[PDB]
Amino acid sequence: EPEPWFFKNLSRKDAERQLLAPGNTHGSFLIRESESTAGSFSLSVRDFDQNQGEVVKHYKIRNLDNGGFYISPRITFPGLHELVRHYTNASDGLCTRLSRPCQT
Amino acid sequence: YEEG
Repeated sequence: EPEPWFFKNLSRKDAERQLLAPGNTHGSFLIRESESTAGSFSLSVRDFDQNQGEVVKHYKIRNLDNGGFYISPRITFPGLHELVRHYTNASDGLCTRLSRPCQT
Repeated sequence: YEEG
């Protein structure tokens, strides 16, 4: 029963592909297993830029030894639910606030 | 990757 935003095995390119597809918009996001760092996760989010138009940005979600997650060292969370709630409430460094999970 |  994965959360609506959790796409365990989706590649970075397929995340981009789906996030940029109809049904999604600015703020649309998903969390998937990182293709760069084994055992960690990546956050993919759609954003609208002045010149780029529609774009997707990726953030590495780093793991804290013995439990915990952070995108920026300055603020950590005990779990992904807390992290998603935090960035849903404030962009706090990110390119935009997390709005709705990727629609498929 | 982008940095937050």
